[PDB]
Amino acid sequence: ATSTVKQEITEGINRYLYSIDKADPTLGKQLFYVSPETSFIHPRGHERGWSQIAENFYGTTMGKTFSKRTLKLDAPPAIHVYGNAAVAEFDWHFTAVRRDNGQTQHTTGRESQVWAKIPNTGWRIVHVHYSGPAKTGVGEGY
Amino acid sequence: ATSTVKQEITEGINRYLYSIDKADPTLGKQLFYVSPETSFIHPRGHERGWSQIAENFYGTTMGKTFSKRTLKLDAPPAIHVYGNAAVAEFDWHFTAVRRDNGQTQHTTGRESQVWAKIPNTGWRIVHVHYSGPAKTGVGEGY
Repeated sequence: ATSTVKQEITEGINRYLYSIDKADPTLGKQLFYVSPETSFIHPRGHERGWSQIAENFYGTTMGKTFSKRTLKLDAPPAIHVYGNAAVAEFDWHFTAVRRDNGQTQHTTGRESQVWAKIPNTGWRIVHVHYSGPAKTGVGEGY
Repeated sequence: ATSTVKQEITEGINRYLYSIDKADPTLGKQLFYVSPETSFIHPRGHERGWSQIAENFYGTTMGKTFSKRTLKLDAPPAIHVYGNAAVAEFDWHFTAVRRDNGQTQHTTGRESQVWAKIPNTGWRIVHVHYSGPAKTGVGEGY
């Protein structure tokens, strides 16, 4: 059932994307594990627990900062299943219109998500870490 | 046994640190899962499989680039156990002397590691993602 797990996480990631585009935590709630242990590391900080993710990531970082958002994957995700946990990794790109100045901002990067099979709920995101694209200049990225 | 798992991962992370200081993949091999699925996302690229981690991360990024390295944690790690997988997150700092110009370079950032209990081997690292410190300026870190 590793392929059913993967089919599930793949399509779950597509739903995660829609949750971002809509900056909708009530939709993100259906994908993340609703708990204080669920965490989200990102370039602007570190969300500790679902509440922080809902409030400061979906609400502030995505929803107050931008009026339109489109988050897409560059290729389908790599998903490595280890029993009742799985690691998903992908490359993404992001186009958003800012509320502050109306300008379209475009970013890219890498993301990892840890999914765990939460009993009688199903597979949910227990952790995300996202960062920008690789930088290979002399002295950078250490 | 969640606390024994945590005691094990905590001390395993201390060993990971020593492996970095020594840029020693034969030591990192005892901590990472020796497989093509094991992956390492970092600011300079993406290692896919233990071989890439051994060669390009331990060998090149750590061992050819620097002549001395000290990687330390800012606080003990947060470890969230989900059955036979666990997510560890920590803040770190890094002091290295470069081979190219002899100068001491100092960096910091956040790291997440996914540990999985690998049958008859024990707990090993199945994935790492590390990034730099949070940036909260206007327009940055998206």
